[PDB]
Amino acid sequence: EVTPIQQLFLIKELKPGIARIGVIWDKNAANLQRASAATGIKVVVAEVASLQEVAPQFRTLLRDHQVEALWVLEESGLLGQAAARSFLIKNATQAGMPVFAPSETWLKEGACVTWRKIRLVVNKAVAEAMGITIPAKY
Repeated sequence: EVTPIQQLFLIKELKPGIARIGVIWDKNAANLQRASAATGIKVVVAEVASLQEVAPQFRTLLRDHQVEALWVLEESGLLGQAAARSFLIKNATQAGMPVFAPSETWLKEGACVTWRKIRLVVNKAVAEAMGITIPAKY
């Protein structure tokens, strides 16, 4: 597993000058401040407990917090549902925001970047449209 601080530092390298990122978090999953402080990227967490909360909570990340990307950390329950994943990817993409995701299943559906212990995995077509260049050293 790639830890959250390792993930956020990788996001910082892919999106230099990102200032605010939104996390959609499954309230019922098992188990960011040091990550946020170590990177200087504000992390806004919107928690969801069921599918019907995903749309309202996502739209609050955008309306109230002006986030520049979506970050999903795990998929053990609600965020493992196809409907939640498809909603988040489609609406983040419509809003012009890349999605940093926990597995490659997300990338096949249009998320931008995931990771594995650390190697990066990139949906090249999405990263290019989003203006994301993978560092040469990676």
